[PDB]
Amino acid sequence: KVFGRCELAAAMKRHGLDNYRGYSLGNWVCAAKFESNFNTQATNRNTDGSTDYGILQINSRWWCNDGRTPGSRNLCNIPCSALLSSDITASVNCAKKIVSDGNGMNAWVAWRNRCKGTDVQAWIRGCRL
Ligand SMILES: CC(=O)N[C@@H]1[C@@H](O)[C@H](O)[C@@H](CO)O[C@@H]1O
Ligand SMILES: [Cl-]
Ligand SMILES: [Cl-]
Ligand SMILES: [Cl-]
Ligand SMILES: [Cl-]
Ligand SMILES: [Cl-]
Ligand code: NA
Repeated sequence: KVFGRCELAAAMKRHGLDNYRGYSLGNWVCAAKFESNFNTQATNRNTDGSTDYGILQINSRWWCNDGRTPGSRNLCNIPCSALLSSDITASVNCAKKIVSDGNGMNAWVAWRNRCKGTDVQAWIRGCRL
């Protein structure tokens, strides 16, 4: 499923991401846009042989099981396929664990490079939240 911007801001808000660990909603929407283009079906293979899955490109090295990343962890206790669902619950719950893990939203390369220190409120401007 490819979300509209405001559609994803609202879903993310429903699911408890707004100001989660002090990260305003625009931070999450911005990170989704540059990680996945708001496409829940996005998959990308990494040089280390891990894969990034879903709307927030969560990595099979640490966070989910895809049965093809030797010596990896599954710290969100889910099949990586769970993160490709049109329902973002699984992605959001895993994201909450990731942003709680010490480094905050810097775990998302696209967030660090494209959203951090920007006017991220512009990503929720004019949305019914
Ligand atoms: C939270 C999370 O798993 N982030 C991943 C990161 O590990 C990976 O290096 C990057 C590749 O572009 O995609 C995502 O940002
Ligand atoms: Cl957009
Ligand atoms: Cl594996
Ligand atoms: Cl949803
Ligand atoms: Cl933080
Ligand atoms: Cl915001
Ligand atoms: Na894994």
